[PDB]
Amino acid sequence: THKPFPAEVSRSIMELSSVGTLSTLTHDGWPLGVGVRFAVDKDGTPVLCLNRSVSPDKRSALHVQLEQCGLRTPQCTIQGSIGRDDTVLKRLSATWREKFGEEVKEDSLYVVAVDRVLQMEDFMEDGIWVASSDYKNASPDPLRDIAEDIVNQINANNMEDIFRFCNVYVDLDFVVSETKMIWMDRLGFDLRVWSPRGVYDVRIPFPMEVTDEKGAKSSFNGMSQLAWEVEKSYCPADFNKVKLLKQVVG
Amino acid sequence: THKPFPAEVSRSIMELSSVGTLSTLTHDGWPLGVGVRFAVDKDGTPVLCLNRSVSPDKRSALHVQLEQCGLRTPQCTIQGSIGRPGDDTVLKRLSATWREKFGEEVKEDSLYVVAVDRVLQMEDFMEDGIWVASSDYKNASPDPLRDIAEDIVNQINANNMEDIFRFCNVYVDLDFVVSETKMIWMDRLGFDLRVWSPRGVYDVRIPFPMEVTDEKGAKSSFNGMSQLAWEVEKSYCPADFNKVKLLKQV
Amino acid sequence: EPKKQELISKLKTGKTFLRNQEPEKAYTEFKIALELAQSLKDPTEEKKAARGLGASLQRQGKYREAIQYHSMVLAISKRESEDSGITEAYGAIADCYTELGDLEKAGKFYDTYIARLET
Amino acid sequence: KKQELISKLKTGKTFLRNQEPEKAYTEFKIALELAQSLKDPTEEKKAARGLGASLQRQGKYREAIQYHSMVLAISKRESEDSGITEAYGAIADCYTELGDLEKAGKFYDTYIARLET
Amino acid sequence: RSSIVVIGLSIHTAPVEMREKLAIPEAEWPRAIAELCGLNHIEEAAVLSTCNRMEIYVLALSQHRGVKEVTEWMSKTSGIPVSEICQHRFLLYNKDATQHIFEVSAGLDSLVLGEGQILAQVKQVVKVGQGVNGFGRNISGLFKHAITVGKRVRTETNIASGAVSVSSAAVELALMKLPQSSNVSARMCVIGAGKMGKLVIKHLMAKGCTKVVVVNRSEERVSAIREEMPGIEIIYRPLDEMLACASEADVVFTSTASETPLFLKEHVENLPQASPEVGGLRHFVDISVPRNVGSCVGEVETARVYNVDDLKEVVEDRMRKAMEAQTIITEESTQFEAWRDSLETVPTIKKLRAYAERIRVAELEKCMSKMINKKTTRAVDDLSRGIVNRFLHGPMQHLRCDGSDSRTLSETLENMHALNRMYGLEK
Amino acid sequence: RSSIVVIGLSIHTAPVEMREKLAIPEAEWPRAIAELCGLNHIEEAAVLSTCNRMEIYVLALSQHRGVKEVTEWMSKTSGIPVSEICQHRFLLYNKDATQHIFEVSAGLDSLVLGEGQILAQVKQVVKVGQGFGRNISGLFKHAITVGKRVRTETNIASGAVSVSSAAVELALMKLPQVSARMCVIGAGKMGKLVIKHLMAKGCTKVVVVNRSEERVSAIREEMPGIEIIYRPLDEMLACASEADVVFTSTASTPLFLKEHVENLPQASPEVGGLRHFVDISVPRNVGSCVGEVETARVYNVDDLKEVVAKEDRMRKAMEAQTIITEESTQFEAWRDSLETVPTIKKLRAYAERIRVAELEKCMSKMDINKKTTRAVDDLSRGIVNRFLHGPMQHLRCDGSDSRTLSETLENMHALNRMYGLEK
Repeated sequence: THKPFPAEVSRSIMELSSVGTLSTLTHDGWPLGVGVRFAVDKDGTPVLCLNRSVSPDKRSALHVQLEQCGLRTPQCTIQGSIGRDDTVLKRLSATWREKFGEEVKEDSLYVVAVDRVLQMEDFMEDGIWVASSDYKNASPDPLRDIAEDIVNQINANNMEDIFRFCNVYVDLDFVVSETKMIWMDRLGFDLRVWSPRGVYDVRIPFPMEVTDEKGAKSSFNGMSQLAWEVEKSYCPADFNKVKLLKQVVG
Repeated sequence: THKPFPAEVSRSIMELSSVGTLSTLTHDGWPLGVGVRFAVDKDGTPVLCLNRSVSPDKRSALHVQLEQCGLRTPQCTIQGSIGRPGDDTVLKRLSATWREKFGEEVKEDSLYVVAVDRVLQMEDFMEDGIWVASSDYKNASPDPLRDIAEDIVNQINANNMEDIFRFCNVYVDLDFVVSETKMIWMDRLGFDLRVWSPRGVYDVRIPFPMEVTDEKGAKSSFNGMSQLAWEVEKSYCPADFNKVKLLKQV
Repeated sequence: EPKKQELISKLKTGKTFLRNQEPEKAYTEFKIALELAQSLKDPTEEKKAARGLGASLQRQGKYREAIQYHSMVLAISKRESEDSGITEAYGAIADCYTELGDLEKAGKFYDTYIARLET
Repeated sequence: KKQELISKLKTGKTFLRNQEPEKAYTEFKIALELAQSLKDPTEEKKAARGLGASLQRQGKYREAIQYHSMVLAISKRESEDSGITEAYGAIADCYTELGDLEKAGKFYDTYIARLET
Repeated sequence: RSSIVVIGLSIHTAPVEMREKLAIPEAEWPRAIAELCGLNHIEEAAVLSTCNRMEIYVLALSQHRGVKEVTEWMSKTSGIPVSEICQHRFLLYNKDATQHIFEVSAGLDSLVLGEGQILAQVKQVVKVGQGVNGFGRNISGLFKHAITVGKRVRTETNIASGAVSVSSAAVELALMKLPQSSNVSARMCVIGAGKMGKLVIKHLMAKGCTKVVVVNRSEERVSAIREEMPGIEIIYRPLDEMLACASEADVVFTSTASETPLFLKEHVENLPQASPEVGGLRHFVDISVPRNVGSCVGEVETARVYNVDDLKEVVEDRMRKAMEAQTIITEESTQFEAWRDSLETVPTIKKLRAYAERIRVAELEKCMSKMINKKTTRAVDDLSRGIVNRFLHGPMQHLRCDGSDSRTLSETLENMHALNRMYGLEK
Repeated sequence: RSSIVVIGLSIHTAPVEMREKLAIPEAEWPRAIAELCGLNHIEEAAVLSTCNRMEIYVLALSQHRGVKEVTEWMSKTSGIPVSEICQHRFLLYNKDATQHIFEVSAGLDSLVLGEGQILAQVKQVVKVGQGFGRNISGLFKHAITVGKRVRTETNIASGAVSVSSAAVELALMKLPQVSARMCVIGAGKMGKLVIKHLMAKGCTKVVVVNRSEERVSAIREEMPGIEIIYRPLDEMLACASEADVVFTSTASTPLFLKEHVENLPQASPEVGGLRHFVDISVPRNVGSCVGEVETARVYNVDDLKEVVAKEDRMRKAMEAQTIITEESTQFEAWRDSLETVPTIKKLRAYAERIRVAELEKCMSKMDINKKTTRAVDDLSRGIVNRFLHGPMQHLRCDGSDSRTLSETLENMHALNRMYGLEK
């Protein structure tokens, strides 16, 4: 496909979001879910603050969401064990404060040892499990902080190109009513197309991988130009259009 | 206090929000947390659409958050058992509420219900929280201002900073000078304010003279307090009442 | 020659008085100018003095009394079938209504005033 | 001959009224030839301002500036403040048609300072 | 900055024992408006007084000082201390003020009067304030449009069908409180056969009441009602037999226009107990403001009193009519305010003329001093006003917009701001 | 419609074997700008060509047609098909464009030129100023300001990996365990920094091949810490034969070929017997297949991305983005400052039609006399001037303040609405 690896998506989610649900066990044996703010180290292992003490079962699971343009919410769940030396404690107590800008009690600092990460693409999805090695090694997407800002700018200032991308880059069988842009990463970007028939999500790839903000804008301007030349008939559309769509329910 | 019962707040959260974390146990015995959309009946009992199965251990916990003006995030957690509705008339009752809440359709092969046994309730993160009996929860009613609370707050914070500042001088006995003050939330009994100052950051609860039942009731009550506060500061009338003293750090 | 020269004198004198904020001293000037204009049987000069009376009342806060005199210049113009000062009349009246706090009524008169600016 | 000046002077404005800049340009030339010959500073600026205006319609903006700059010279040579403000506007009008918004802006800034008095 | 304010005592915020002290009859309406406009920060005023509300709609210069002055007027007129009024005061500002008066005219704010008495009264207020200088145009404009909203809700939604009125709730409350053993078989009595009185008898009949005794001044009035509803037996008695009727009635409905009570404790004490079928309790339901029943007749063991405040008990899944009527209110409330914003450019239209005159006069005087005349003077004056008029016509025309089109209205106000910046009109 | 567009091939999107086909020498800069303006949708043009980028700055009426006309010109100047150019072209529009040239002048992007060569070239581009109108010149002139502003407020330049610097580093990344007999062909601005950054690594002796001997002797006395010996181009193939790694920087077609290196001895067994041809000169001097030789490997300027990457070079980077952001949004503020100018011209045009018509309708009712006509005309122009002065003054705005600029543009919008200046 043209989408980044699920291990990279989980890392991206962990870098952008700051609110998650800490699922744990009770003495009664019942599962319990509590909201909690969290931070992420350089490896990807989550760091959180609790008001409770370390119990006898240390195994827990941290579920984190990321809403994208209020259309799709990719989410992941770190499954592992939680527990409390001052070596790696002074380091994590600094990263937390650097993320939130707030003070932090070192008596309630916990670390969830990643065993595996479940990774979903949206709600009501199956998701693919990710090994703690593939997750630890994967790097967050380099366009994460600029994604929402660029996506929103495109949706308002280049709507002419978004509709035009639906005519020359994807092989659809219906008329376009409305089409907004959902997200954007190093490999490409997703679109949501509306029609009198129904609504789907398409993934249009970049010509080549993007590394920074200037690259994404340059890639978009290149695709916008070609898409314009095709519709205006100045050059042939010498490529295979995107055919893979995806059902969704709005 | 002048704040509504924890049994009522949880009902308010369940009515406003639509997204939660379903904490459940697996065959492995590990707690698993996945995001899930839900709806609420007249009793407060949550109904959700889940794609996972089964689990054979039906013990689960649904965690739901509610962010208020991006300052405070009250959250509750329903603990109980998940099972099919009954494959009868009580299924069509749920398919209608899901269709009325979201306006979308529903796959009925995926309709699960959490049998409420007890509910946890917290005012924000890192808070201990209070358990609520399923009898108190079912009997408690959602706040009559829930659907206008967010809108009415933003309108006050954007059109009524003069009155908000004035409330910090005549309604609360603060032992410092106020730098900034935003309005957090507003319910049937009153409203919460967050005061910023070099001394600290605290949340105060200023109660209405009497209980409010509607939108007109809240605006008339606010305008009444806004009037008195103005007459006091302008010294046209005396302040014959006891100022609020109780604060809360965050 | 003698009476006409007396008219123009007191006429511009009032405008001098209106130029600074002494309307009571101005109202007296146009009052004479109107009386002199009527005896001279000059419709053109009569509506000029009539306009001063209305303007002076506006400065005293006597807006409703001013409208009466601004309506006079309309009657003179309609009787003489000359469209000179009609555009100002509808505008002046709307100015008075604006100060009375009745903006809906004033707006309708301005609406007439705007249509005459064409002309 | 003095009657011939005003004759072709107002004649040129007629062609400018009916968008014929070529026939208008010729008339203001003759009008200038008479205005200089009669030695009247006021009449000279008239034909000169007329020439520049007639050139703007032909697209000859750069050439037009020269004649709009003459009326600035006539005024300074006569110590006269007449027709100067319209010149600064007319010159700035030309630069605006050349796509050069900074020189036009500076020449418009000067144009504002004169509208007062 | 002038704002439309509504101040007063609603049934939801002030008790009947407090509101009745401020109940202004139609006769004193012109006086009340006169006094209110006598205040400094009050320009226009109107008084809306029903059994559910005592509300004063005013047009104020300052919305803080204006309220203070009106609240003081309420105290000096009612005798109630200002502090005690503030603990029960109802207060809304502009867009919320116009929203409220519409919801009242549409009968959305429960309860209703029945048979369209609310709308009939608003017309009457407008009719009476036609001669009143205090009544202004801004208040008249609001009230007149409120009648439109009323007529729209009456015609576009049959919400009035199942709507609970004061009289309706009076019957419902009576059958509710008296023991479930034959709520109708109990002896009924109604004092005062006016608009409120007819609706009591009507709803009694609609619950199966076959016979009712009615006390009233004019017998012709009662006979006019009997000839209207043959489904119920109506017996007429004069006021002379009032206590005689109450003594033979299990429940007494009182509606009249008497400022002083018709029942005091002393008299009800002399009355026998009611039928043992209802427990010997005589239920005095009072739907009048001021009340017709004294406030200590309830102290009698064989007598219980109910005011309009007590009609709140169970006041119905057909509430879709309420939402359909809210469509009308929202449609007109957000359209009336747009019409008001249309008039904000009027003062700017005035200042712009004044700015133009100062220039036109000054330039003509410097022209006339540097200049035989006759027809030439009239021609140069025509040039002087001709240049100005055609120059102003542009901006002037684009300051005037009315006629909805929120987008054109938005541009119109931006035109004003620009004229303020360019010519320094407001500065 | 008008847009400032930057088009071209950067080191991050196109390989060196593709860019060198478009490396336009300084001599042909006026000709390149002349040809580009020969296009319909191109008013102004400029060419920025360094060893890491080929960029074309233009003033386009339509940007979709403007880019196309230029992309074709790039093909008609390189021989590379338009289809292939689009697969490697770099393209930013407006404030993304104005920022990019600022990020280049500040040495913020990619490997740097060194010794302010990057800033010196932009000054040189501006010095070559003939007909490159006032908008492109305006952008480049302001880029010089940003370039020197970053130079003086942030010495980020003193620790940045430069092309010549990375050439020395990459050389040590491929070479084992120096010393190890370095040789540099061509003694220029690049050649200097190659030796300079070579001396700072513990190099005892360096062989330098160059045309001018006087040029080399001037370099030896400036940096007395490393032994520098001179040999001319005649012994270029001989010096390379007595060196383990050859640095080539000149302004030449390739100097070393396939079978010219095959005839060369193997390198010392102390470094693995391999030769490193590091080519930082563009177009290249080595290539295009010399690496086919067993004892020789070629490294282009593209391979300099592999090394290096360590601390404050990202703190200084953020301190420069502060400078860039400041001047970039200040330059666009200056471009928006002139947007009201056409409106001012149209308002005079509107005011004149009324002033003329009312004066012409006046003289028809008035002939006599001499000094009166000049009095009735001054009145006519007196009312108009004092009426225009308000709006006119509030259309001309400059300096900063996001309020005065915002309010001025809204004034233009209103005058357009009120007087119907759109038509």
